[PDB]
This record gives sequence, C-alpha cells and structure tokens, in this order.
Amino acid sequence: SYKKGAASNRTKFVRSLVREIAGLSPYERRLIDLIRNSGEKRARKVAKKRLGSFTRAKAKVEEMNNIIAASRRH
Amino acid sequence: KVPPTIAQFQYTLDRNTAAETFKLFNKYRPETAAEKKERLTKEAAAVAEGASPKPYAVKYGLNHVVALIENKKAKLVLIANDVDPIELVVFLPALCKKMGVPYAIVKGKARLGTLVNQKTSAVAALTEVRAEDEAALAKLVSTIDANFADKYDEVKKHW
Amino acid sequence: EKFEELKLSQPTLKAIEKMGFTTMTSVQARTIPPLLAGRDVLGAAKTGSGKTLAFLIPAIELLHSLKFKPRNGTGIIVITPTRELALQIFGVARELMEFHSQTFGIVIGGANRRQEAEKLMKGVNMLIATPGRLLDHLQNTKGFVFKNLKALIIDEADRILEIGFEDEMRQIIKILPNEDRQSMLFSATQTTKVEDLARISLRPGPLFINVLEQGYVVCDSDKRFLLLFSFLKRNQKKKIIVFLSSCNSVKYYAELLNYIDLPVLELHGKQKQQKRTNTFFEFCNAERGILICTDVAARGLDIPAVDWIIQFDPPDDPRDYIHRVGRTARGTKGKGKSLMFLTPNELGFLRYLKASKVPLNEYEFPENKIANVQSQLEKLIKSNYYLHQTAKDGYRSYLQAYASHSLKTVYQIDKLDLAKVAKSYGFPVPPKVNITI
Amino acid sequence: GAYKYLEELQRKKQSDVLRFLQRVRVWEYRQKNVIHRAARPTRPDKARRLGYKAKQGFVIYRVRVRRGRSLRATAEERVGRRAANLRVLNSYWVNQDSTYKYFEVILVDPQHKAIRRDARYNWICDPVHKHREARGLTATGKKSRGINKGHKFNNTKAGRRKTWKRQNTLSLWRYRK
Amino acid sequence: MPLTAVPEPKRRFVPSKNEAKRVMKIVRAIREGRIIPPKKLKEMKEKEKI
RNA sequence: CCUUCUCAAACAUUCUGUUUGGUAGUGAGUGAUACUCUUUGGAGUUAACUUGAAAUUGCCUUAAA
RNA sequence: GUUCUUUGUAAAGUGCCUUCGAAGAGUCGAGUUGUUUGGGAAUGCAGCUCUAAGUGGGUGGUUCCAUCUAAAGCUAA
RNA sequence: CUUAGUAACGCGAGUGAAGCGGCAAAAGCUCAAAUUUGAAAUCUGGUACCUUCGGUGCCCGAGUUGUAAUUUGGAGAGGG
Repeated sequence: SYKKGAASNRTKFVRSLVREIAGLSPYERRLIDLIRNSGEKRARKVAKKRLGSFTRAKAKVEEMNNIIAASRRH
Repeated sequence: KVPPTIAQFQYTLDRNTAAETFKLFNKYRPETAAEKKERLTKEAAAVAEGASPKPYAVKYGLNHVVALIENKKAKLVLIANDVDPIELVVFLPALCKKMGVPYAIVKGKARLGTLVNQKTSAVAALTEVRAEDEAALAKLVSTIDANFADKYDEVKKHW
Repeated sequence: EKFEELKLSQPTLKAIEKMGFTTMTSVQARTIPPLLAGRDVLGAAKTGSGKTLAFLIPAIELLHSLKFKPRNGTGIIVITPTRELALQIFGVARELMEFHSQTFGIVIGGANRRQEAEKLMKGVNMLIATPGRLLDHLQNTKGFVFKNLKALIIDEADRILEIGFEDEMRQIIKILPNEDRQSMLFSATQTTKVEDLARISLRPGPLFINVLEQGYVVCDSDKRFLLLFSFLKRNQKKKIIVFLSSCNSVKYYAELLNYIDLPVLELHGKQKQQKRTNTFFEFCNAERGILICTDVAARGLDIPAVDWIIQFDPPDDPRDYIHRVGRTARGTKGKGKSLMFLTPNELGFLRYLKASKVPLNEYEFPENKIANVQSQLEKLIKSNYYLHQTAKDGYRSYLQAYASHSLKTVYQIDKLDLAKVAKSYGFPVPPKVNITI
Repeated sequence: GAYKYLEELQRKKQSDVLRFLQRVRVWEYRQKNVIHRAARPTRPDKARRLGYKAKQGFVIYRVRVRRGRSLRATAEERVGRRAANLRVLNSYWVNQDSTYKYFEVILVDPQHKAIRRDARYNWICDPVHKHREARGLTATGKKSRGINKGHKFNNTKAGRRKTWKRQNTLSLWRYRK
Repeated sequence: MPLTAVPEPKRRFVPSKNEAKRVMKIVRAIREGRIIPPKKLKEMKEKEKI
C-alpha cells in the first residue's frame, strides 16, 4: 500500500461535529431505542434489514452504542 | 416545527449590542478598490522618483473565516441569519462552540456586506485588533457572551 | 593512543579531525580495536564517557568496508531508551558522516510516522530508533530491508529494562536476524536481567570490559519562564547552568535571551562538536555567565565550579539527578545550590525526593514582582518569523520529551495545561503537536 | 475549508435538518414551473467538485421530472433542448418527491468571452461538444452506456451497436489467409 | 488544541508580495509614459476646467 | 457612546542659557512608623503593591421627520 | 539570421535537513420489477422500498496474499 | 492477424467472445478537496487611443454563497 492514508483527526473531528449537529435518522432513532430497550441481539437484525450487509450493520450498531455512551455518560 | 439546529438563528443580539458591534466593526473597513488603487499609485509614484505595520481589516470570507476558526486565531465571528443555502452556515455555530471562539448571529447578510464593501457577506470575523480597541474588543466579547450564551442558553433546545 | 594508529578510512579520519578529538579515551582505547575486529563486547562504561563514538566508529568502518548502496540493506541499527539520546546519537553520526557518503536517519516515538516510513523505504544504513517505535516500524511497515542487519548495539540496557521494554527487546531480537549480525551493547552498569538480555542477544562469548539542599520552586506552568528570566536577571555576575529536556528548546531559549540583550551560552547536541567544546571551554574559563544545556549533554560532561545548578525541565534520568547532588557538593569549592522547577501537578517527585532522604528546602517567590515581559515576547513572536519558528520547535520538543518521560506516575501529558505552556512559550494559541494523548 | 463540513453533512440525508430542508425546498419548487432559472445552486459542495465556477458564463438550472431512459438523462435532454445556446456540463440530485424528482443541472455558455478566453473551460466551445446530453456524453449518459474498464463491461465496452457491425462483417484480404 | 498544525508561511509575517508586484507594474507603466501620476493629473486638471 | 485645562513672562538674543508662573486625579483593597497640629474627635503630610472602567449601602434643534 | 526590448530583491528545476500532509453519497451495495447476451456468477442497462466507512472500498485467487483507488473532465495519431 | 471457430452458451439445430503474443501509432494532463488574508491580487461589458483574430488608461458591473499562485499520490505543501 502507498496511498491508504489515515484520518489525521481532522476528518474525525468534522465527522463528529456533523454527527452531533445533524442528529439521528428515524431508522437510527429506532436502532438506538431498540438498543436501550432490547439490545444488540434485536438491534443487529433491524440494522441488517435496513442496510443488508452484516458488517455494515455491526459497524452502525457500534457507532450507535458509542454515541449513546458519549451522550448518557455526560 | 423545525429541528433544534434550525431556529437556532433568529435569536440575534439586542439593539444596543448589535449597534455597538457594528460601530466597532466600522472602524476596520477593508480598503475598497478605489482606495487600494490610489494607495498603490501613490506608492508607485514615490518609488518612481524615490516599513508600514501589518494592516488591520475584518476577515469575512466564508472559506477564509472557517479556516480562521478551528485554529483559534479568530476572536469574534458574526453570522448572517438569512443565508439561502442554510447548510453553508448550520455547522458554524456548533463548530465555534466546540472551538470556544466567541460567535454571534446578526440580522441580515446585507448588513455584514455593507461593512465590508460587499453586496452580501455570509460571515464577518475579527482576528487581530489595534491595542486601542483591545479593551473594547474584550468588553464586546464579554457582552456578546453574556447576551447570547446565557440569555439564549436554550437556543440549542426546544426545536 | 590516538585515532591515527588505526586502520581508519580517509573520510573517517577527516571527520574525526573535524570533531577535534585526537586522543583516544581509556574506554575508547580498550573498545575500538575489539569492535573493529568484530568480536562482541559488553561493558559497564558510564554514560558520556565517549562510548557513543567508540561504537559508532566501528560501524562506519564496517559500512565503508562493505560499500553497499543505500538501497541494499539497512546497515546498522542502534537502540536507545530515550528520544533525547536518539537525537544526540543521530547528531554524532551526522557529524562523523559529513565526509562519508552513507545515509542515516532516526525513528523517534511521537514523530511523523509517515516520514519515518518513507525514510526507511528509501533505505537507511545507520538507523537510531527507540524500541517502542522500532517494533512498530518492524512489524507494520512493508518494504523494510532489516533482513541485512550487519551489526546491532544497545545503549543503556539498564534504563531500557527499567522503563519496561524488555518484552519489546525480546520481540526485536526474535524478529531481527542473527546469521551475520554482530551484537554489542554498553551501559552505565549491568544487572542479572541485563546479563540475560546480553546472553540472548550476544551470540558468542562476549568480551567483558570494566572501567546539599535539594532546592525546588513550585511555580505555575505559564509563569515558569518569567520566573527563570527574573532569577537569571537578578543573579547576574554569577555562573549558572540550566538543564533542559530538549535541544531545540535550549536553542530557542538561548536565542531569545540573546535577543533580550543579556549574554547567554547554549550547549546542545545539535550544536557542532567543535563549537560545543569551544562554548564549554569558554563558559568554564569565563567565571561569569549563564549556560543553557540539555540533560544528555551534561550527563557525563565535566561540571566546573558553578554557583548554581538549575533543573528547569524534568530530569531525563531521575535516579542520576537525585544522586548527582552528593558528588556535586564534594566536587565544587563552593557548594552549588540546586534549583528545580516543579509544576503543581508534578508534586509526585517530592515522594522520590523524600525517598532519597537528602536535605531539601522549598524556595518561595512573590507573584507581584516578576519580569512582566509577556506582552513583549508575544509581540516579538508575532512579528519575527525565525523566532516564532524556533519557539514552536522548542515547544514541540518539550512536549515530545514530556510525553516520553519514564516517570508516568509523576509526569503526565493529560495533567499538563497546554494553554499555560503555550503562553509561557509566548503563543496565545497553542500550536498543535502530534502527541498520543 | 467549509466544503468538507457541507460534504459530510450532506451524507446524512435522513437527518432531521436535511429531512426538513427536503420538504421545504420541494414545496417551494413545486410552485414554480417544470424548468426555471436558478440564481445559485442549493448544493455548492457538489457543484464545485462538478466543475462549477462562480463566474459569468456559468448557468445553473432546476428541472422537474416525473418519477417512474435514466431520469438524469431525461432531465439533461429537457434542459438542453430549451437552452439550445447553452452546453450541458454535468448534473446532480438535489431533492425528490413522491410525484416528482428534482435535479440541478449546470450549463456553460460558450458564447461568453470569459469562457472562450478561459483555457480551463474554452474546450467546451468546440462544436464537437454540441448537445452532449443528446449523445449521452455526460456522466449519466456514459454510465447508461456501460463504458468502463473491467470484465463487468467487456461486452458493452464500446457501445451496443458497433459490436453488430464488427461481428457481421466478413473481413477479406487481397491474399486470402 | 487546533486541528492541523500547518506551519505558518513567511508571507503572513512578511509584507505582501502581490502588492509589491502591482507597485512595480505601476512604476513600469509610469516610466513608459502610460499612467499619469496623480499629482500630474491634479496639475493638469487645475489648469483645465477654466 | 461627547471627548480630555498641547505654555506666558523678565534677563541673556551664544538660536538656547538663567529665574518665575500655569498641572485639583476611576474606586476599592493591602501595607512599611516619622512630622507637626489642636487637645481630641483625628486634619494634612510619609515607603511600597493588585486591579477587565472590577464595585451590595462609611452619620442652541436639517445626526428633523 | 537581422534585431528593438529586457526588470524584478520576478519565476522555475535538482540533492540534502526540519515541520506538515487534505481524494468525488440517494453514491457503492443489498432488495425487487423489466430489457440485453449463445455469456454458466442476467455482469451491463432501466423503475423503486432501503442505503455505509475511511490504516476504508472495489476486483481475484486462497488461509493469506496480488492489483487499483469508482461515484468529475480534456486530449492529435 | 493471431488467440479461434477455442472457452462459454444451446447442450440438439446453432450462436459465440476476451488475457497473453506480433504489427500501425504513441502525449499526457485539467478540477474538487488543507487560509493569499501583510492587502479579489481574477474577470465580463462601455468609453479614448494604438502597432486591431488584439493591447493599454479610465469607468461600471460579476465575484467573498470564492474569481487570482501551486497539486492531483507518479503525491503534494511551509521553512534552512
């Protein structure tokens, strides 16, 4: 590899700001509601159905969990 | 209704604070085309027959202002509340808050453009100020903070 | 003996002459011939006793004997516990190779990973790297040509073990080849674990060679520089030596003090060896002045009869700094007072000081009286590009040294206030530093 | 650069802010005609990377097409036919509706002296680039033609018509092989 | 801390070079008898208008 | 949201030397022991230092409409 | 070739040392309904419910490796 | 041209490619993305002249919701 590159933390900062300002999509809202009430076992199925890729569903679930942790723990 | 990010604007500064801010900004009007042209012609004439300090002006370019922010160089930022592509300015208040740079929302982009010899200026920010106005700049920053962050602490809430 | 009595190449001899050292030291005289012969050697030579050049010269001789292109292999690898030691060794190598045509580089923790990877890909025949980043570069960087490791030397194995890189050292030994690799090492002392590490690395039977009040001031991070400047101004006409944790910071401070119209002398590894020796001799024989020096530079360097010893920055070797005062008091006609600057978050060092049980005194200063040159410094930095760049480089070096300090329990980057440090350096806006916080 | 923030924000098209903006802008557009002049694009981040320049000679148009030939290609053809003197450069999606889909199209006026004297953009003035959307030379047109490098487009690498001529032509030389 | 270091260029700490280029261009134009200096324009207009 | 009491003479006229006059202030707080004073109650003087212009009560009409 | 102009602390190229170091979203993709091929992995194209990440993604052969960096455009033979 | 009437499909009738190899010709580049901010330095149009497929001075407007320098990973940029 010669051009894979890294985030440099600028893309990270911009993406975090965009995630905070934009809010949560209705499907994202349902996913977080299921996580906070049902759990991963129920949220991952919905994520896969909405997306169709298991890896993408797992990544979205992890992102939602991180957002919930950053929000409720402050 | 509108989401919390929308309606954050339109909660502008009061009459007195906005008037004071515009009065301060009017002391740093960037030289227009004619003024710069005449200054350059005078300099050329002086050079023809045979050390100034850094000029002070208000930074207003949207890209330029955004570049100034996120580097903590900017001290005051003015944001227009009537930008037709709202997406160009939705992120500015939150970015300024994250960076800690004081910011304010003023009524009308044409008002910002007038103080910078432009038809419409999306934003207007100050980076460096003269020592004489440094105390005035700090006082205006404190007044803006008190009247915006505390008075409108709920601006980011209640849709 | 002298360097002229050895089979040294013409460029190497010219570089040695440029250094200004013509008489071989005892450790050098005892280690250079065996090293040239290729026999593995380990010893307990004290730091700063010239062993660095002692084992660097054989490496350059081997490189000049092989005469392989930079793309061919990686040549020599040097491992040092601390970033400052790596910088000093790289400076010495560059000074020696000025005449030589071979390539050299560094791999320092907290530095630009992409730049180091590019340099390694280009090919480095004399690499000095800390084990922590050396392991990462060996493992997660394609194109590395470490397969051609011809020699390997370890400096200050005891410090490396103490820091906690013993597992890293074992991993490096496992990864690196051992067919044609000649292994050596040097350190101030050697423990049982160090002996085991040497046995693991050193392939053959290695050759063995052997040869006051603790005044401190608690000051804010922002006001430390102003307090030091006031102390220097009011202590003029005396002799003072200031210890720092970065050569770039020392250079920036010396330049700033010179610009503020007060004579000051600098003593850092980045300075030329001839210039370094000339400045040291001038300071020793002047009887009046202020010397700004790095910890590694003065680690083994002679200490003249100086009135003050100021440890402005946290010591690179806490044990050595703690034990120095006992010998320093005896080695000077007038017992030189020891001064140390401690951040309020750095009070943990008081625990180690008490453990030492040496006499201590807490000096105090009034906040009302201070140099009050913050505005002038800020204006000068904002107006002068060279001074701004030097200050930024010094701040970056200081932050990097702080992040790499072994005593993590006492020194932590998180507890530091970046805004106050930047203000002390004269930057209202703290410049970004790639610190793994 | 503010463009990065806008590009990142545009990704979350399902966000509350963008969800509200979609309905507001679609309601505003429905009042106007099918094709109308746009003072400036509503998505500067996409337009700038799509060759848009804030200078005289660049024209941005908004066109409405009924939801289900690709819709983008149909919109480009519709805008080009009305604006014959203009040249279609590219297009992008801006909004959608249950009954209509909205796209913003960028056009360049080759007649303007600014474009003619601009080396970076004077190439469009060549007559070969007349009615690019009609011949499917735009980004959407090329995509609809399946012109790409890879085994995925080997059977349609150079169109679906020249292959018939290639395979149905009996090549004969002066000296038979 | 900011986002990107981006070491500052010398032009920020140095007088503008574009302004110097424009001044030199105006000097060349004046030397070539192409641009009338403002003082010369004022002198000519003072005689004129009467 | 206005700006701040930017010099007057006699001699000498070496083109500036001698003498005189004109200077009534943001507040609060901390603080190093001498001057007198009237006898009592403190009235004026005397080192030094912090401050976001900070602060909780000493018994005439055209900058018109 | 002949020349008149050059202009200014102006521009460009190489090696070394230091500090930084940004890549195209209703887009890929999945689902579904039609078209195309003699194409077995309908690839490709067409309507639409859905719609992602940046040490990431696509294309392949093997429990890892090989190549490239799509969602922008110009170019005579 | 060859691969080749081969792979593949239909497994009948028939349809039917592509890498490699040789030949003809070979030129690579232009944007987006990181601040010129110690000076929108960019450009359309009108006017007076000249050495007119255009050039200069002036004027007006477009542009700061981005026209002027550099760069497309083959990297690239700020300094010595």
